[PDB]
Amino acid sequence: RSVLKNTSVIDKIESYVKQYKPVKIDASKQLQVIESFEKHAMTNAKETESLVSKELKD
Amino acid sequence: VRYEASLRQLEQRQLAKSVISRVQSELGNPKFQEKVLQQSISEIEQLLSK
Amino acid sequence: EVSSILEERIKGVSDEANLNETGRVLAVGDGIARVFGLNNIQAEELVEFSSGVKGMALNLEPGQVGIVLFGSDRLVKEGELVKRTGNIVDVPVGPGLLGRVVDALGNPIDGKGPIDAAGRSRAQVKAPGILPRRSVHEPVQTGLKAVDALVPIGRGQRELIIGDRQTGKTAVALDTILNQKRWNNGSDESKKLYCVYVAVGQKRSTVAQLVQTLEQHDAMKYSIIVAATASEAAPLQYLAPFTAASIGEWFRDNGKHALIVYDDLSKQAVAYRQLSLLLRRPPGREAYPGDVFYLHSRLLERAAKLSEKEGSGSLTALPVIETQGGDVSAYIPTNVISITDGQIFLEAELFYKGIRPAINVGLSVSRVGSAAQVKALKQVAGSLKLFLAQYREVAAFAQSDLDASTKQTLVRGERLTQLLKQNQYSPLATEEQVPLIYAGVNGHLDGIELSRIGEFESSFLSYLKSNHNELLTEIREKGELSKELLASLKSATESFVAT
Repeated sequence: RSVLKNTSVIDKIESYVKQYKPVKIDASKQLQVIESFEKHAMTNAKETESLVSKELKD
Repeated sequence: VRYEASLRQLEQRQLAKSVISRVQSELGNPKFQEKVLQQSISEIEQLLSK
Repeated sequence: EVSSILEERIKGVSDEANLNETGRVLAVGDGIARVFGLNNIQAEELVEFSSGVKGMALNLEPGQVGIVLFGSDRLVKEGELVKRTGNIVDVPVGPGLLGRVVDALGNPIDGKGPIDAAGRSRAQVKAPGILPRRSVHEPVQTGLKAVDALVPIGRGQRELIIGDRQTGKTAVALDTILNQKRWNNGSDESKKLYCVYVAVGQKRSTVAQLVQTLEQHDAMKYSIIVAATASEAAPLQYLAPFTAASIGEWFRDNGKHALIVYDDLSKQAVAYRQLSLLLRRPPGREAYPGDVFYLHSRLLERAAKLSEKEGSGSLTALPVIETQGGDVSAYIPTNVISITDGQIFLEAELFYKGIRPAINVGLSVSRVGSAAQVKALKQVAGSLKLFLAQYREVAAFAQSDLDASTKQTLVRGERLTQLLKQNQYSPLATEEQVPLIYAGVNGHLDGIELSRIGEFESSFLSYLKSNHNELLTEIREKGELSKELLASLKSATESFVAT
C-alpha cells in the first residue's frame, strides 16, 4: 500500500476483503453420512470377524 | 501499481516537452544577452585562478 | 513527486572548470573519428565528445588520435569539441554490484539506482603471476551430476562450454548459477561464489529471460549481469569481458570466491574484428584481427586461484564458445581451446536424442578435473568413468547375436545414460548426487527397467529422505564416505530396489 501513491483503492479492497472475510463458512457434512456408514460397516465387519474366527477354531 | 508507474513516466515526459518550451522562452529573453556577461565575468574569475 | 525528483536533478547541475584538451573531428566515418588535438592523450583513454558520446583511443597516430565511438555515428559530427575525460577505462568495482544489471559503463540498465562501489579499477589490469597462485584444491559443484562427476569443476580454473549453436548453451551454464544458491545461503565465505554472468552480444529479449529466470530462482543477491546487448556497439562489445573481469577481480582481491561466465567469446571475437578492420589495423586469419589470439589470451589468464600469501581466493571461469558447424578446426575455437584448461563439449546429436544436458562425455575433458572433486563423489564414480567408456565402445554393437559380456555392458550403459538425464533448471545437491551414482555403480539400477529409470530416481531420493536422512546429513557434512556409510548405502539401495 505504501508502494501505491494513488491509495484510495487499497483501503477499498482492504475493506472489501475484510468484509467478505468468512469467504466460505465451515462445513462438517460428514457426521450424518459417516455415522450411518459406520453402522452398516461395523455390523458387517463384526459378522465377518466372528465367522472366520469361529471357523479357525472349528 | 502498474498504471501508477506508467503515469509517472508519462508525467515526466509531459514536463520534458514543457522544459523545451521554457528553453525557447529563455533563449528569447535578453537574459540571452545578460548571461553572456555572466559567463564572461565567471570565466575571468576562472581563468585568473589558472 | 515527479516535480521534486526533476528539481533535484536540475539542482545537481552546476558549473565546471577548464576543458583540458579539446579536439576537432577531422573525419568521422564508420565510428572511427579521427581527431586533431588531444595531444597528451593516454592510450585507450576515455574521451567525451560534444554529443556526449564516449570513446577510447585505440590508435594514437602521429598527428591524429583515432577515437572509436562507443555511441552511434549519428550523434557525432565533424569538427566537434572532444573533451578529454582523462581517465583510462575503469568501471566501478565493489560489493554493491551484486544484484545489479549494469552495462559496461556501469550504468544500471534495469534502473536499480546509482552503483555502490568501493573502487573504480582499470579494465586493463594484468593477471597474477606464477608465484601469486596456489594450485586448485576447492571444488565448485554445479548441481549437474554429469558435470560434477564426469568433468569435476574446481576454482580459479577455466574450462570451455564449447558447443553447437543455440543448443541452449546458456541453459547449461545457468544451471550452475542456480546450484550456487545452496552454497550461497550458507554464511561461510568459503562457501560463497559470487557469480557474474557476462552477456556478450546477447539480444535484449534474451537478457529479459535471463533477468527473470535469475530473479525467479532468487539468484540475484550473488549475481551480477554485465550486459552488452546486440545493439550495444563494438567498443562496448570489445571491452565487455574486460570490464566484467575487473568486477570479478575485486571479489578475488577480497579473497572470496566467484565464478565468472563469459558467454560467448565468439561474439567478443566479432567485435574485435569489427574494431580492427574498421581501424584499418592489419587483418589476419579467417578475417579475424591479427592479434585475436592476444585478446583471448589476455582475458582468459585473468582467472586465477590465488596463493595463500595473497590469502587464497579465486575467480573460477567458464568461457562459452559457439561452434559453427561443430568446427573445432575454426580459428577462434582452436585458439580458445589451446588457451583453456579443459573443455566441455555439448553435442547436438545427444540433444536430439533427448540427453539433456547434452554433454558429450568423450569430447568433454578437464585438465584440472578430479583434483577438485568431492572425496565422496570421487570414491563413488571412478567406476562410472570406466563403465561409460566401455558403453561408448560397445555402442555400435547395438545392432542381435551379441556376447553376454557385451550385453551386460549394454544394459549397464543404457541405464547409466538414462540416469544422467536431468531436467534443466533444476540443480541437484551433492548429497543427492552421491546416492544415485552409488546405485548405478553397484549396478542395482541395471535390473530396473529403462522406462522406469526416471520414476526410480525420484523415488529413491524420497525413499532415502524418509528411510534415513541421517545418512544424507552425514554424507553432506562428513563429505567422505566411511566404510560403514558405504555399507549402509549399499543396503539402502538394495532395500529400495526391493520396493
